[PDB]
Amino acid sequence: SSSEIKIVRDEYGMPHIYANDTWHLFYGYGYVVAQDRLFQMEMARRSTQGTVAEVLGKDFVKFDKDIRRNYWPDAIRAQIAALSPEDMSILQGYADGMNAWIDKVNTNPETLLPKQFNTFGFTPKRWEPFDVAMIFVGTMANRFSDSTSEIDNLALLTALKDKYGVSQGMAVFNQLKWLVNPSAPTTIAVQESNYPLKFNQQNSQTA
Amino acid sequence: SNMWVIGKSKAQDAKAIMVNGPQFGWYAPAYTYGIGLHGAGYDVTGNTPFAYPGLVFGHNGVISWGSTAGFGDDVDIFAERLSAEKPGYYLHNGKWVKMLSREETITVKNGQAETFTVWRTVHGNILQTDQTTQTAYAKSRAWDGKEVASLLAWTHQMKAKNWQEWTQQAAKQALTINWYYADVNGNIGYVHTGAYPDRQSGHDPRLPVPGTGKWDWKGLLPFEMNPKVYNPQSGYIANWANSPQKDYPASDLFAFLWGGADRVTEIDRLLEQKPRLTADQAWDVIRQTSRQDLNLRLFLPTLQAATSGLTQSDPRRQLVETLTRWDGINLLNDDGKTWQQPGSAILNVWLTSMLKRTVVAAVPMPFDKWYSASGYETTQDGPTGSLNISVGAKILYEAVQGDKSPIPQAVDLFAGKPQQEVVLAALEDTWETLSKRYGNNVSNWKTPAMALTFRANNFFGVPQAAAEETRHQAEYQNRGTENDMIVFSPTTSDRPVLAWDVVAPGQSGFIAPDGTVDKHYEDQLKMYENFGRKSLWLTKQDVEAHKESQEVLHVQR
Ligand SMILES: [Ca+2]
Repeated sequence: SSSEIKIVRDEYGMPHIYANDTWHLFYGYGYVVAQDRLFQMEMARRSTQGTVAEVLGKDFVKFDKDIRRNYWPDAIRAQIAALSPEDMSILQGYADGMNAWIDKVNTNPETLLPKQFNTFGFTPKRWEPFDVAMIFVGTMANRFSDSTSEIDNLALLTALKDKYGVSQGMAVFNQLKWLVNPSAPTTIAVQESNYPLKFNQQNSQTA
Repeated sequence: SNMWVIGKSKAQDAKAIMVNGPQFGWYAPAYTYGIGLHGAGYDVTGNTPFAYPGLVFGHNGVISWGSTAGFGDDVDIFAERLSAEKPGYYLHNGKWVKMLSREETITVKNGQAETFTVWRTVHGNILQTDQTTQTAYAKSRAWDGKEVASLLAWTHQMKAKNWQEWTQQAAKQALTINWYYADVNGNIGYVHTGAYPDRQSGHDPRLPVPGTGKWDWKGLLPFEMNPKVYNPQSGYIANWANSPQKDYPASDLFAFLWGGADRVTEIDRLLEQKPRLTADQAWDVIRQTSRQDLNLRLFLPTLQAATSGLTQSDPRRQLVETLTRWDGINLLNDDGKTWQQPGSAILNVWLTSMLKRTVVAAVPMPFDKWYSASGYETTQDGPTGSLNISVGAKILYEAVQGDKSPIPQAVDLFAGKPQQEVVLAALEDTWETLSKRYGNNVSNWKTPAMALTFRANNFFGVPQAAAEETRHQAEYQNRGTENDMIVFSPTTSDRPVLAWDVVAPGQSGFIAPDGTVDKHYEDQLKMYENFGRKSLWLTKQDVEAHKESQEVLHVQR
């Protein structure tokens, strides 16, 4: 009963997991994911860790380098090691559930191996907590929450000061890339609140 | 990515309605994964990108949640001082400090492996180095060290039963993400979550800071500073990647701005049209915003003022009359290829001409190309994500607002000419361009419609399916990759919650070795195209009543 996991799929195939502790719940989630989306997940793993060229060849080398250059994997592993047992059970259970299905796939590939592994010429390997963490970390953090263009911005500012002079060039930068614009529509109305901080807008860090 | 949360004072026949349209592009198999979790303190249903442990889109029968990207400025670049005398060191707080480094080998199918080194300082990994000026740039993320905490905050928030419980987990989510709340009592809420740096005085966050120590961040701002609202007096919360709050600064990306021209206004117009919205009206905001030309509202007044004294036979006036008669909603002709009205093509040609004559001409090359796009750029497979108002168009909108704009026009983008002259010249270009292609009878112009593609390559450009699994839809729709709606305390049901979503092409990406696709490989594609939706089940009885199959596993850790 502590060992029991019930999986129910609805009429669109959506799975519902029933279990009695954290590890077992996330194990059922990992299991259904490996049934439904194993190739997609494997390629997301490779995308998030920069191991695509291993299977797809030379056209993905620069890609892989760029992914590895943008994170510090040992730091992610240190955050995992600091987790409480309860938190670790989410990641561990998920990995363990995917592996239960991957092991079934690799034992009877003639009927269970997604066709794309045969097309692309490789077979799936097991997962660990770090890999599950990196699906999130490599999508939501390292790509989606990682946006800056400050080096390009400085090159535009330098070009604007060369064209217009130091003062007008800074002011034209403030016209093209304003720090804040009070007419911007805001999700929170001004009657509710406003942000209390005011920022330097003339590159005073190098003044 | 968009979201509209309608609270008790704005909802019809319900206490709250949440409608989310996260925009990640379109892929085969689906970007998100449908999942319900029941036990160990959880009782949830919804869908989530890449099957993360935490559901980004879903509800637990008490509260519901969703997200849109935040685009706050949580990343700064530090310019590290190097020395040719001490390779691998940088100057920090008066001392030469050793960089951390690691070696990586890229193994290559049918090729030779390549080894390279990644370098890191107290401010983050090195992006690039200039040997000539002995400077290395390090990228500093306010969320560095909190990535795993952010994943777990997104999981534990699924158990919250009230605003205070849910904001306790929002305070632990460190990435720049807008989070949204609604509940059975009709409360609604919003938090622009994440870690943001407490910067030294004088630090302009759009440009790099020295890495020698005096410009280091003081620490992180407290959660009290994150923009947030609970039960706003407007009765709703709307977002389409627009600013959270007055005086809050955007991402430092040059192509990203929060200004007077913002596509979220299209959602506000629909939410304010009628006093209250039913769930069906709230869902129909997806279809209308999906088809809405975003530039017509911005520029039609400028085009009408410029052409007001022209004769009836002037083609520059006739192009504007054609736009004035239009509401900017695009619809396909029966051919499934062309749009019923030619207004988006007229706007694209005119705006492209206007930007070339104004913002592009004021900016030095090669930076001028950052400001030339009209926003109607795409491909035969159609847009790779949402459509927006371009950065050049947002800067042109401030120029054409004259003294209504709060932005000093340090350079006159019209170069001393009357704005009407330049507007009319771009209209003459537009008539020449379009009449040579389509002829002089505007009423028969059948301009190309944009289409939509579920790509077999993921957003990284990496195959996640074979090329023949790419799926096509005739109508491009500027909407969520998935859409989900949660309705609390409906008066038309006794259930405390009702919820729906759409996960296209389908739940399953499985194809057996012999080529046989799974029964759920493509069963949500037509529902996506037609603005349909399926029910999200939560209770044991509703799940059982709609069961197709079940498995029982017996496992020991
Ligand atoms: Ca910045």
